[PDB]
Amino acid sequence: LEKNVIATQLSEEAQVKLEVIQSLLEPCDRTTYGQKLREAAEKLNVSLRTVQRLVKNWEQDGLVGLTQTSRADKGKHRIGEFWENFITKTYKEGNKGSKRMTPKQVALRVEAKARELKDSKPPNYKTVLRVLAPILEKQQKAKSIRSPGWRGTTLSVKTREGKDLSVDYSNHVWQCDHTRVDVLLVDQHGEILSRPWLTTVIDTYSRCIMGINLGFDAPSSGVVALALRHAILPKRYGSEYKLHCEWGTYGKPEHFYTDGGKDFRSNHLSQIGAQLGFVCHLRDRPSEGGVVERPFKTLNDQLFSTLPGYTGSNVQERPEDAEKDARLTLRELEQLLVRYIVDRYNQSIDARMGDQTRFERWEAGLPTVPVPIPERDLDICLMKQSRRTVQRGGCLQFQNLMYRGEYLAGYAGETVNLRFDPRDITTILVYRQENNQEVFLTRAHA
Amino acid sequence: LEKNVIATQLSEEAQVKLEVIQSLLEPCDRTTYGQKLREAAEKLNVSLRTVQRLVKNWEQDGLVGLTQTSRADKGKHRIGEFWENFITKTYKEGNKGSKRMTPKQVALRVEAKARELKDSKPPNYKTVLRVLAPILEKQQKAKSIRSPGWRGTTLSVKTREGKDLSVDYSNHVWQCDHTRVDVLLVDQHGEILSRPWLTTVIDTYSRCIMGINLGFDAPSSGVVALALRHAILPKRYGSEYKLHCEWGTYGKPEHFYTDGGKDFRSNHLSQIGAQLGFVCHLRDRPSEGGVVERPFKTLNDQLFSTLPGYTGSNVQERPEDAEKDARLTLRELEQLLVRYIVDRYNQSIDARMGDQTRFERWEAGLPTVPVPIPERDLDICLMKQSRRTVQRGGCLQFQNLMYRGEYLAGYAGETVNLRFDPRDITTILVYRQENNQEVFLTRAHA
Amino acid sequence: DYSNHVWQCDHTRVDVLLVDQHGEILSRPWLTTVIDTYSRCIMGINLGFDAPSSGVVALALRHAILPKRYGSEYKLHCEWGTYGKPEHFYTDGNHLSQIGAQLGFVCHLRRPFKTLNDQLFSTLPGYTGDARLTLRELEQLLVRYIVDRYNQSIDARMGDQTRFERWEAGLPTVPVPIPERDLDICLMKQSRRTVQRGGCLQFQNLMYRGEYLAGYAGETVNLRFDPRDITTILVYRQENNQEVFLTRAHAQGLETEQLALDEAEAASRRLRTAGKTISNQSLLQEVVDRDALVAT
Amino acid sequence: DYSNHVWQCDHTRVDVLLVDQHGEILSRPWLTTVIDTYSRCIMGINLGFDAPSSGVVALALRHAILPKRYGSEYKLHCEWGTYGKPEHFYTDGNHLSQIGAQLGFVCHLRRPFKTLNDQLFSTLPGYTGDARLTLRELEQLLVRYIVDRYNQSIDARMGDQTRFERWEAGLPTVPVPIPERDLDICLMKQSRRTVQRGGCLQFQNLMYRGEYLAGYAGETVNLRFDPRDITTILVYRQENNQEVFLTRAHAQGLETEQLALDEAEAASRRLRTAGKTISNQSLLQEVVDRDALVAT
DNA sequence: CTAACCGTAGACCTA
DNA sequence: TGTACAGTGACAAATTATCTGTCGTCGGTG
DNA sequence: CACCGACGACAGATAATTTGTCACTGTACAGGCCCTAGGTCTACGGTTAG
DNA sequence: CTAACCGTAGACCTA
DNA sequence: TGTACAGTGACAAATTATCTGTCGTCGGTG
DNA sequence: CACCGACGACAGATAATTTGTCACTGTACAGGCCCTAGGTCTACGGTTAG
Ligand SMILES: [Mg+2]
Ligand SMILES: [Mg+2]
Repeated sequence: LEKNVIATQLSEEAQVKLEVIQSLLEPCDRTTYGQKLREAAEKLNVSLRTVQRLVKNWEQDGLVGLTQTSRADKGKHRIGEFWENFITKTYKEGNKGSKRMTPKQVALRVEAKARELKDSKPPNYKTVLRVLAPILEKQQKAKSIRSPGWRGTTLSVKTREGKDLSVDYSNHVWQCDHTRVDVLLVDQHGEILSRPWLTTVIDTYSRCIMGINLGFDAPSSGVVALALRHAILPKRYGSEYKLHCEWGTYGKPEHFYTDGGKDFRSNHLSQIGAQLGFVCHLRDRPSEGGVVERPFKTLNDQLFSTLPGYTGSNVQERPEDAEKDARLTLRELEQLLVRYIVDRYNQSIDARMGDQTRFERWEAGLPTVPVPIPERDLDICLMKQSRRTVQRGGCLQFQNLMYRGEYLAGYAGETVNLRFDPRDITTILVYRQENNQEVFLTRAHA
Repeated sequence: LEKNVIATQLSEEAQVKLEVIQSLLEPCDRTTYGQKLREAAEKLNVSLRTVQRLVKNWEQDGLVGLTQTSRADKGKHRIGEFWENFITKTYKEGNKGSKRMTPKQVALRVEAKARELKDSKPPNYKTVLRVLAPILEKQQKAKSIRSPGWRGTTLSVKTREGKDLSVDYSNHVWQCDHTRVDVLLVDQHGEILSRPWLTTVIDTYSRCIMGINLGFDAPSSGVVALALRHAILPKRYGSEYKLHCEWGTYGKPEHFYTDGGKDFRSNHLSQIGAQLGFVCHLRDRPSEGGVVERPFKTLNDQLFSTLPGYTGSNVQERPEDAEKDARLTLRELEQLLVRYIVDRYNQSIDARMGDQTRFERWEAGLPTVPVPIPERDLDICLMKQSRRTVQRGGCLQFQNLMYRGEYLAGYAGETVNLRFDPRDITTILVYRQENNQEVFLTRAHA
Repeated sequence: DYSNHVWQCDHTRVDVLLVDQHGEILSRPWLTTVIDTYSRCIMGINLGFDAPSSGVVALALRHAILPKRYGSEYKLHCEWGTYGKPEHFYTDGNHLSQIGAQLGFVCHLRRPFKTLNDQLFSTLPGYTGDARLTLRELEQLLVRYIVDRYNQSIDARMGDQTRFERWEAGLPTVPVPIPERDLDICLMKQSRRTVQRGGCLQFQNLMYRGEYLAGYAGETVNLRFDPRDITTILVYRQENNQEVFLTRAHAQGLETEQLALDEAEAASRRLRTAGKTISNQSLLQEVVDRDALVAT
Repeated sequence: DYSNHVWQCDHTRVDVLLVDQHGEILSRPWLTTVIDTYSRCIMGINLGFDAPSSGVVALALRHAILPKRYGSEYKLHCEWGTYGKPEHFYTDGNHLSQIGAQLGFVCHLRRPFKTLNDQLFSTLPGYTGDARLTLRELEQLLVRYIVDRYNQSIDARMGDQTRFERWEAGLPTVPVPIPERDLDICLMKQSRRTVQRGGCLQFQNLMYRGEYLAGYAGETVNLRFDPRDITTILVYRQENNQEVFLTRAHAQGLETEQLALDEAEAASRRLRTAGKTISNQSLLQEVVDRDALVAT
């Protein structure tokens, strides 16, 4: 586990020396050899002694001995040991915590100390810049290492618990997150509304987009449920969208792998998961799921940056014209996004491997033909309150309202479960426990 | 107004040609000359005909004729004129307004057009990158020109009106602005308060700091008045500030040159200006007054970035530790700022010229010894309401309160001027018009 | 005057058509050989697609110098027993003499092919003068001829001994093997690679993982490899005027069978076309133009 | 055999002490001269602080070649009437022959000083063998001697004519002046400057403003100047293998009197010296240490 | 006088 | 002619590890 | 015994390396990230029944 | 029925 | 082994302005 | 009249320049700037006096 330094290409002086050496390595009559030495000295024009060291030198170091030996004091400092360590220590403390230290400020601190110690010759500022150089430098690579990612066809992701979850087939693991769209919108009158949220559901195995929604509602369990609803049911669009291909994806995941923000660890989502039969998992760190996040950059690069009202990734680059130029409505932008996703994005070649389009990776990879879930079986995405008590006369207490309907009076005093739509609570679906089963009783009206 | 191309240093082949030429320029016996040509051809190993062009060539172009002539098609494009103009036009439109276009996207548009036109050979993406190159490039210099500034000892500034105002002596023109301090503060209990505003008054002639204040009150005419009060009266500090030098500046400006934000075009400031006798002027653009703004960067670089709770300079560089590390109070920070300004900043050498410290530039440059303005003559910084009417019985209407005091009853029905302190309105100073002079009558109590 | 006294190199275009892994037609290959002139015995070979200009011989020499150690797959019966430096090495006309010099023998500048033609090549599939033959197969055939026939043949100039036996017979001494690292002045190089976190490198669309390479995540290194087998690559650190050996790295995610450089390029160029195929018909173009029209 | 047939250059250290504008002592200067060997007449000179190594003679030659045109300040009575290329130019040992070549005369490699010693230098203030003498004053004295005495003297080798008169007498033809720009292969250069908005450049802490330079705000240019007078600088654009003259720029904010390069450097180092004296004996160091202690 | 009970509101955490 | 401090090329001076002679000594050879 | 090659003790000269000095130029100062919308989890004055 | 009058509040601009 | 698209070195192929011969013609000279 | 130097009409060879292809690598995706505190300027339901 060592050795083998192999010399770099030799320059002209060394080339001449090489030839001289080739002539002197070979033994012959001693006197003739002596003549060769004289000849060697004239070819080099140095001395009759020198060429003995030059050959001997070659004898041990080959081509390397013909390179220029470095001064071997390289990298050393000529200042006192105390000062070199003083500078290094000062700097390390200078940047500890939230504060920042500049090399120039360090040099001043050094000067101040030099005074205290009565040292007439502390290092100059230029020297401090040189002493800290390697420290400032390593950092520049340290913050910029490029991970290899995965080589393809095989992958897994970690959970907060440290569990490894495989991704073996289409609709095995789905992921979801939220971002903002970097476009300002206007209404039908030209009045500006703040940019909308974009929520995506992505199929981990194929990297095909499963369903999206965008609009002005802040992230919530409600938003997630709406996003899932789109990702789960069969899709269809009208002729106004000017589509060439159909967006063909639907099904149900086994795992829901997403972030740890409250929108995803809610009782509402848990109820959804229990009723649909899938399990939630949380990321260990932002760098752990990159496939979910990534596509947001390609939307900025291929679509949104070409639209009027585009802002920017950061406020450092926000175009000054960004607030005045917007003319698009939410309806128009959504149409654009759908056509983009359907006839371009899901039509591209998988980046990891081969000649499969994203859409095709997904279809070839799905074990069975999915059975559409009836739209009416998505009522499970409605919220369930774990309890209200039915009052005498058959009315039940809810959100500052009483509800009544068929049966209820005969069940007064019972504790019941209420399924309702957060968007419209005109009626409520009432369930009761029968052998620990949740069984429907009635639909009550406000 | 032309000519004079002078060649760059010649390489080895040309050096040989040069020598050949030196021999052939000189005429001699025709036959001998002929011999020289033969010799010239052998030295170059080319032909007996070549060296006639080489000399002739030298005859017109001297050393330049010995350089390699460029291909002279350099910079040209081999694609059709239609496409080159198409690419340039597309790009210019692609970035008009708030949107952005990438060269990649342009190349695609080109391809799309090529299809429409049935052109089997449009330029490749690599070519588009090369065609737009000079356009992307010029911009990089265009956004980065460094202004020369002024050469020293002479200066003037423009107003919005286009008027040139000279800066001839100390306390001729003062400037003032507002920034934030990039340090979070805590109270005496460790609880965090948002970073404070810093307001400065700077002497334009000397660039010495005339007075400062910092704290949590948002910019207002009130803040400005407080800032001026400090800049105008003689300064003094206690031993707890651990100062070596006294901060010696005071006086009164002739011009108040500042920004156009509302804090500076208020009736309150106008009243101050009228009573103290100085005139306000507004900047034409942020780049017009740089001397007022500038010093804020040096505070970040020499002082604030070394303190705990430092919050960078933007949102891109904000240290993650910035919110938790803060431990300084407003009182402590102010003490630090004062010692910094007094024994370091105003002690530095003027940047424009010579061996004068900032403090000295100011003192040598002040025409006369200032006379301190009595502290009691700063009552003029109190606000004056142009009118209230005195009611029968001698009470006057104010801010939802009535005030009364000596005299007033005998003046009922008169319109009067009210001077009051926005911070404490327990009493009011009442003035009346006497021959268009504002004359004090009385001090009224709530 | 003795075995390994003088070596001579030779080269030709080989007029056998090769066909790739996907049935695609390849251009004709080059063959370079190194021979010991005392008994006319073949020391080492190099078969590939690159012209015997500057390169190739450097690798053929290395092949000659180092022990042979061929696998079961070549179905050899006889051992190819040579190794070791000659006193003189003749090649067909600087770096060639630097190799000589760093190793210990004199380099000089300036015909087995007659028998390969008659006894092997003119009889193979694809002979240019319909059928398929890969490069790996051809090289197996070539070495089988050289180790078990050519060098085992008795020449008309001797009659007593085979070309190898006379080679053996003429050795004035027992040659001693040179540690391989001493030969790292021949192997082909890539000029720059960056170490990826964890200690990994990319070469020809394969990933390699190094031993103790991890401490250098983020630094530039350069590397050397034998085109006949790129499963392990030699990594060097760049010092002023010297390539200083740092470590070895192994290919990952590939098949068990050892991979050659020509084979890697072929797989990669097989994907590029596969990508160039689908493209976008009306699809992309239509979307872009419509996007612009709707915006206006 | 005729006037301007052969020119000869010569150089020495001049043992006169010079003192600067602020009374500071300077080291001894170099003098280089160019002489016409037909009548021993002085063609041009160069007085300064740089060694006659590579440079200086290039400027002395230019001085010899170009018309002289001296001002009222030198209090000259006689006209220094020479200008023009010789057939041969001898200097004391590439770029020197490139100058010859671009201009038209042959360059060769290999004693007025005897008379400067006796008739001027040994008699001046500061003679090293207490008193002050600036460089500008010395050069005025030197040219006064050369134009009105040396070249006006009749030599012992002639008796009939003065050194200049014989020079005149020996001209086979009327020389014709060469446009000055043709001499821009001698002037000293700075390698890079950036054009500031509006068309301005900095050189030696002076600002210069160019004619039509404004269109290049932001680009790199390089520049040439005569050390004896830096009030106008020649700006060149950098083309492949050529410096192509772009424009002229004038100094601004300086005094009316023409400024030389040595004088600019002197003013600037005086300003630096002054800055290095105020200091922070305790004002800054104390604050820094206290800042740290209070933070802790 | 004493105990049980759904709707507002506050403390806290996270994307 | 917007502004002033931190960082950076280009070069001179001081210190030193290393190369070069000249000579002496030991070993191999005639 | 004498001549030539290899090695060393020693002194002296020499470029390589580091340190210090000086002039020319890039880039932030120009109101600005701690705030906001969810969710869980729990406390609770008021209300009602015994 | 009719006219005059200080304190809240809304529209708008800027750093 | 987080991720996948825009931008970039290194090199081969096609097109062309420009350099090189060979010869013919005109002018200067012997 | 014959020999040598300068110029040109012409064809042919040749590197320079541009264009196209392919493999290796930097960097944003990771909730996030339209909101906020002043001031001027004016409208105004309610209140009060005639
Ligand atoms: Mg999230
Ligand atoms: Mg402002």
